[PDB]
Amino acid sequence: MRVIFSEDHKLRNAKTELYGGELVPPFEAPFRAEWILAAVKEAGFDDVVAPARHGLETVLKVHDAGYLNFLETAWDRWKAAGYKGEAIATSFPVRRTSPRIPTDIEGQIGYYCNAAETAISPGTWEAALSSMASAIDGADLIAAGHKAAFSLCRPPGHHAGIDMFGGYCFINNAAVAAQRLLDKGAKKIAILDVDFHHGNGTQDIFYERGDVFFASLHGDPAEAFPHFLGYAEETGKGAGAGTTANYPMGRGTPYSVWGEALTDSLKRIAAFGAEAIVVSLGVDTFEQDPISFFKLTSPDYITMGRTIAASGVPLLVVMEGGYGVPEIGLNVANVLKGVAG
Amino acid sequence: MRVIFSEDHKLRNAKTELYGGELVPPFEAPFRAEWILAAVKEAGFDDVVAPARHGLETVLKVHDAGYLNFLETAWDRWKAAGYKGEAIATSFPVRRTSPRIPTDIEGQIGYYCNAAETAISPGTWEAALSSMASAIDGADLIAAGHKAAFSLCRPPGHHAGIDMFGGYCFINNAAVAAQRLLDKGAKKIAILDVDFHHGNGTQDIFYERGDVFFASLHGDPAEAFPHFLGYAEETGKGAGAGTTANYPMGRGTPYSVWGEALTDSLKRIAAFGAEAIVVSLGVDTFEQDPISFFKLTSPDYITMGRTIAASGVPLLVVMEGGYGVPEIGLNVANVLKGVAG
Ligand SMILES: NCCCCC(=O)NO
Ligand SMILES: NCCCCC(=O)NO
Ligand SMILES: [K+]
Ligand SMILES: [K+]
Ligand SMILES: [K+]
Ligand SMILES: [K+]
Ligand SMILES: [Zn+2]
Ligand SMILES: [Zn+2]
Ligand SMILES: [Zn+2]
Ligand SMILES: [Zn+2]
Repeated sequence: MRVIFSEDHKLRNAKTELYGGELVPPFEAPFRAEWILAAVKEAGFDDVVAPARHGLETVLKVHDAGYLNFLETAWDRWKAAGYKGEAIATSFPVRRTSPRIPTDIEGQIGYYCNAAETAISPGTWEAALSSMASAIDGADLIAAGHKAAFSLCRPPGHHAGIDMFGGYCFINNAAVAAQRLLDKGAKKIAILDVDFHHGNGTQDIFYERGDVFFASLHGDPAEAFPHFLGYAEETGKGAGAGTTANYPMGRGTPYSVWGEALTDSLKRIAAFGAEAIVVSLGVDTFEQDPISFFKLTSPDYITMGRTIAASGVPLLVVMEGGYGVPEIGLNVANVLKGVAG
Repeated sequence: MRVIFSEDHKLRNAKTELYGGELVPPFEAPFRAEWILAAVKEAGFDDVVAPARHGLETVLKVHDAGYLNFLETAWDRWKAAGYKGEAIATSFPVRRTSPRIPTDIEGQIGYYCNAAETAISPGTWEAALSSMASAIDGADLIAAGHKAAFSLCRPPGHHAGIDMFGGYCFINNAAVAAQRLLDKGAKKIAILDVDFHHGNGTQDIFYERGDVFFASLHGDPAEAFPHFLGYAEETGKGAGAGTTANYPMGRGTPYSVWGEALTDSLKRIAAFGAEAIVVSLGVDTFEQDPISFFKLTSPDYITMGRTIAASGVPLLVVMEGGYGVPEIGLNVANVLKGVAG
């Protein structure tokens, strides 16, 4: 299977992340992509290509235009306003607020943000566009008839909602890939989000849509980021009724339990009739992940990839989270071994 | 007039504030109260007394109980979770989120916060209770027949909403004072918020209530914190119809313009029939205020106090913001000179 990867991910190299009341170097840092790329190559997936560049046609169908316009100029405006740090929102449109959009950079960064633990830095927009391009080229391979491809996206995407960035994400790469598949002629697509965290951004984008089924397995939002979406009761609204499926799980969840949710999610996706599945793959479900509470082992990733591919429909694997340890690469490569085996 | 002031304000002495993407020493620091107290005494207001302690009976009528319970243990839980910095929210319940309340400290601090530029630190709850006590004792003096009193509140209150902290505020002291006056027998009370920033917390508390008229003069939310409330169109809802009056004003506003909004606000309060006015006094309207964009001069504060007191109804002056320079004291003292003259 082809691996689509842009060196322009490195343009996202933020200095700071607000974590535990301190500004620390980000968990979502360039070395992640280096370690994942090296491991997938070591496992024999060495057909690595850069994405073609893409404009905004596809992404404008999943993200709000004002939001994208905001991301394009956010850094420039923040710097011009005289602030000394990276661009980090402080004020947020929470309960019982006005729906109006502010005009200044301070107000707009809050309006367009769901989490203050993500700073906008120079190069962030350009990196996010490169990561989107990797997802689009992957989707194009699936549309062209390939049964598997891997888009090594960085920055990740699944916390970016219709008009909000956060959770280290700016453009929802998996949403863009699903949209691309629809634009290329699919009528029904699924996104299966196996990252430890709920894909709240992805859920938001498709919550009222019946063309994309969204399934997520994740740490219970009562106890895990993103905190404010991902409950089992959220099954969709309007045209989206019945096509969101959340599987929240608790501390210490091992594969024997997690895999039962996987089985169920795949049953739901099959009943929906997905023509392809975009897999939002984070390996932060690993027992050693520094910010997560699941207990998957490295061999479980092979089982996971095999089970998802046994759906018998084409897969685009899109990189999301997974932090800290060298095994992030092994774990991603193991998913691909399960898909390809 | 009596000045009510607790030395327990100094229990709030946070080390950090998120400002311009950096963690900096807070603007809302203990030395503010020292500057203000010294200046009011110098101006002849030396009848300074500590508040009696108070329990939660009054405050439970304006703040949510879960919110108060959260503030009571937030620091302890944050520290127990192993975080190294002060307690700062990152994730927020923004557009299209679940209304559910998380269980862990990370989720709950976001649930109960409207702004990440306010850290919870050891002593914050205790300090907030002392500040509320100063407001309650001030209200009791007005209820007993005094025509003026000054509650030297710190921390300030007006950004604390029904169930949210932020903007350096935790308990809405002015709201508690207005509630106290109703509990002591008033039927109609007004809160007049002359701090540079919109009193979004106060507005939230009384937005659907018709017993308290809320008027605020402030920097336009399109361009000023708190950004997401304070537009002129917000006039109240349900029982609160017609009893919120916002006067947003732009960059550089001087007293010649600001005073016209003051006149109009007092006409509205008089037509409502307030039996007393709780003045949320911030002197961050000053031309040298480091975080604000109005251009009031020190003599303007005398005019302001005299104009508000010409309503002919009793005033409780409750301290809010005003930063950076020792002249915050002169400016507060000048409002009191205008009231007492
Ligand atoms: N601050 C929490 C960010 C979580 C990032 C992540 O891995 N999302 O999948
Ligand atoms: N981060 C802006 C906080 C300003 C708070 C304030 O002074 N309110 O009156
Ligand atoms: K997930
Ligand atoms: K859907
Ligand atoms: K105000
Ligand atoms: K009201
Ligand atoms: Zn092929
Ligand atoms: Zn994750
Ligand atoms: Zn008296
Ligand atoms: Zn203020």
